[PDB]
Amino acid sequence: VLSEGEWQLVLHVWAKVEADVAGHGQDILIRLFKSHPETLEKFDRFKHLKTEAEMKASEDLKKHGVTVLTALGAILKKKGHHEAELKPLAQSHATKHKIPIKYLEFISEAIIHVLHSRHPGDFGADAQGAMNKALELFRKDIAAKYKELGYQG
Ligand code: HEM
Repeated sequence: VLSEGEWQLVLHVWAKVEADVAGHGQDILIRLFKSHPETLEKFDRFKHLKTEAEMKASEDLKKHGVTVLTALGAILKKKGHHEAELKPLAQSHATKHKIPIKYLEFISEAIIHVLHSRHPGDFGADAQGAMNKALELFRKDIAAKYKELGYQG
């Protein structure tokens, strides 16, 4: 359970993201695919991209980054009261997209790195710890749905 002060730190940096959702979404997906190439393999849509320059040039990748970050932003702004938003995401990522919980840990690491790069003055250690807590809560709650459905592994 995050405290109110931890949520304020999370949402204060998140407000900075929403000024350039698409640029953040590109940096986060590119970092994810570079750091953990097994993740790229889950996207039939993107698995033709073989270089970072090709990734940065893909408008479809940029569109998907906005889809991802729009869904995460709506979850974060519920401050933990996010059951309605996670249900459908857990269900599609477990049963259709086949995304292991561990890859949600990987995209969480990429989100944190990109926020630190783009927003250092609003992403000191207190805010990094709070965002880590928020992303852990996201993963915890998605993992409980995966386990229900027979996908926690
Ligand atoms: C913060 C974490 C994430 C969020 C909020 C998120 C959100 C979404 C949303 C909103 C969609 C479209 C609606 C749906 O299918 O449910 C989607 C699609 C998808 N996601 Fe995620 N996602 C996340 C992490 C990941 C990760 C880590 C992977 C793979 C390693 C992944 C793989 C996919 C795939 C394969 C699709 C379908 C893309 C397509 O072919 O159109 N997602 N995601």
